[PDB]
Order: sequence, then C-alpha cells, then structure tokens
Amino acid sequence: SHCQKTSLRVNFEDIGWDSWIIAPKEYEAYECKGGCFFPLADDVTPTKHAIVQTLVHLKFPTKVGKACCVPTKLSPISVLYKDDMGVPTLKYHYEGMSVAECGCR
Amino acid sequence: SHCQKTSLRVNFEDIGWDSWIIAPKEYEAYECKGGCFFPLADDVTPTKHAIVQTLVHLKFPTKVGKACCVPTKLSPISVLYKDDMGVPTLKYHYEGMSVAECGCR
Ligand SMILES: [Cl-]
Ligand SMILES: [Cl-]
Ligand SMILES: [Cl-]
Ligand SMILES: [Cl-]
Ligand SMILES: [Cl-]
Ligand SMILES: [Cl-]
Ligand SMILES: [Cl-]
Ligand SMILES: [Cl-]
Ligand SMILES: [Cl-]
Ligand SMILES: [Cl-]
Ligand code: NA
Ligand code: NA
Ligand code: NA
Ligand code: NA
Ligand code: NA
Ligand code: NA
Ligand code: NA
Ligand code: NA
Repeated sequence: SHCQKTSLRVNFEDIGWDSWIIAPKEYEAYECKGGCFFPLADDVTPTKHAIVQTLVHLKFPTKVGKACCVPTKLSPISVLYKDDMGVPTLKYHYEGMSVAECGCR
Repeated sequence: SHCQKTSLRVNFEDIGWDSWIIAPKEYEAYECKGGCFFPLADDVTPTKHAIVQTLVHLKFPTKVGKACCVPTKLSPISVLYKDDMGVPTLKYHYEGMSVAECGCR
C-alpha cells in the first residue's frame, strides 16, 4: 500500500474550465496515492531528503511532517480550446496534465 | 501561509546514521511546508496537474486529496563517512540532502 499511480477521471466542467475547453469533456489525469513510510518498495525511487524526513518524522511525529506521494513525471494531453478570438483551436501537447510516475518527495 | 522552505535541523544520530557518518553531527536539511490552496502565490510554480487536483479536491474533498508542498529541487552536502574498510572518507557532493526550492505538486 505504498506510493503509486491510481486512477483519477477529471471532468472539465466540474473544475470550471468548460469556458475555455470545448473538448474532451473528461480526461484521465491519474493521481499519486499511498504512504512513504519504511520499509519502501523497490520502485518508489525516493530522494535522500524524503528518506531523511521520513526518519525525522518517525522520531518526532508532532514537529515534522511526513514525506509525500506526489507525481514525479507528467505527460501532456490534447485539448480543443476556443482562443481569445473564439475559434476552436487544437493544443496538441498541453503539458503537465497526466501523471506518468509517482514518487515520495 | 502558502508552500515555502522552512528550517529543519537534522541530527544524524537521531535518525540512526551515526554508524556510517562521522561528521557533521547535524546539518540543515530544510523542509517544504504550507498549503497548495487557491489563490496561489506568484512563486509557487505549480504544475498543471497540481492545479487540476486542487480544483477536484475542492469540489470532492472526500474522494480526492490535495496537492502537496514538497521539495522541487535539492542541493548536496559534504559528509565524512567511514567506508567499508573503516577509514574516514570525504564525500564532497552527497546529493539530494537539502531543499533548494519548494513547490506544489
Ligand atoms: Cl527501506
Ligand atoms: Cl536524491
Ligand atoms: Cl502543442
Ligand atoms: Cl509530436
Ligand atoms: Cl502546454
Ligand atoms: Cl491563483
Ligand atoms: Cl506543468
Ligand atoms: Cl562528491
Ligand atoms: Cl565542485
Ligand atoms: Cl550522492
Ligand atoms: Na471532476
Ligand atoms: Na468525474
Ligand atoms: Na514529537
Ligand atoms: Na505525436
Ligand atoms: Na534530528
Ligand atoms: Na535537532
Ligand atoms: Na466529496
Ligand atoms: Na566546489
């Protein structure tokens, strides 16, 4: 039950972006969920600082928070958007929209 | 009160690393602390996914967790360590030990 990519389907109208995004209506953003506690998995790929903070958090749980399961690499998607003039326009690689990799940081 | 680098002084014996680290006894690791909620600061430098997840978390706080204030760039330190033979040896750039930048991810 450690840090990993799980599914997260995002509807653009729900987050108030339908005003400038015609299509798609929903996309697969994924999310990173899970713990960063010891012992770790063989593919968490954690930084030295995340390891140190996890140890410090264990010894002082009230003073220092835990490390975090976050996206460590993102992928683009394509969106059809009405530009400032108002015409549908394709953005082929809308960067940073979907999780490619998760990790403890 | 948004995501920012705050101080975190780490003692190597407290985290059980004194067995292979002779010096220094403590170092300044810093940590990233604060919220990732709207409105954001001019220097959070958040990814598109962190922005999307924050919106989804606002609309569905029980199903989707918040974005995270984590280190986005790390700096090295120097440590004196007894090697596998047992002699003090300098590691000049022990990478990923201290926070250089924080951000919402
Ligand atoms: Cl481990
Ligand atoms: Cl590292
Ligand atoms: Cl593009
Ligand atoms: Cl291409
Ligand atoms: Cl982009
Ligand atoms: Cl904002
Ligand atoms: Cl991005
Ligand atoms: Cl080095
Ligand atoms: Cl150098
Ligand atoms: Cl290193
Ligand atoms: Na949604
Ligand atoms: Na949905
Ligand atoms: Na404590
Ligand atoms: Na292509
Ligand atoms: Na400590
Ligand atoms: Na200390
Ligand atoms: Na909810
Ligand atoms: Na140098």
